[PDB]
Amino acid sequence: GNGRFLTLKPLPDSIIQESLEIQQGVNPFFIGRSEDCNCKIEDNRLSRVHCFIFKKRHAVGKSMYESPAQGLDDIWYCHTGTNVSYLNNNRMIQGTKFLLQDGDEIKIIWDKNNKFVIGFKVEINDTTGLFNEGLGMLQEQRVVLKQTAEEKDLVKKL
Amino acid sequence: EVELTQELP
Repeated sequence: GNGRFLTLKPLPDSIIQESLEIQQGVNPFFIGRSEDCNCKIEDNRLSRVHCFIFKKRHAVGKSMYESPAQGLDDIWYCHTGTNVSYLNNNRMIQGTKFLLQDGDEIKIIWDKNNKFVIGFKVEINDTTGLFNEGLGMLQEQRVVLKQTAEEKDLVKKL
Repeated sequence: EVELTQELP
């Protein structure tokens, strides 16, 4: 790795026109209002640590015939905010996890009545020897998983 | 002290 792996850039579509870069060296990358979060985004609607991205080693079930993408790394997006975050088309409730693909647009906060719309664009610039970068490609087609004691533990020491 | 998440309706 050169230093940066994933790029979360609060796009103009969102009230925020900034760019965030998740250093492959930092796992997991926390985002939210509180500076404690690797990423700094303060939106009264979201919690201190609205959500955080975590990278994990991608491993298939079996490979005694077919040749998959080997056991590399996959970047996951973890959500801990109450307002809920939305990844493209998958819902992200407090304690959820979803795979992030190069060019993944995640919604941190959306309000129809308040017109409060936030969202960052995930762009993988560097691939630290990844199976691809983070496009999933497995049993379930782009599905939002739930967080476990492992993920919750990462934020516990935030 | 600003500990309050403006949860939307």
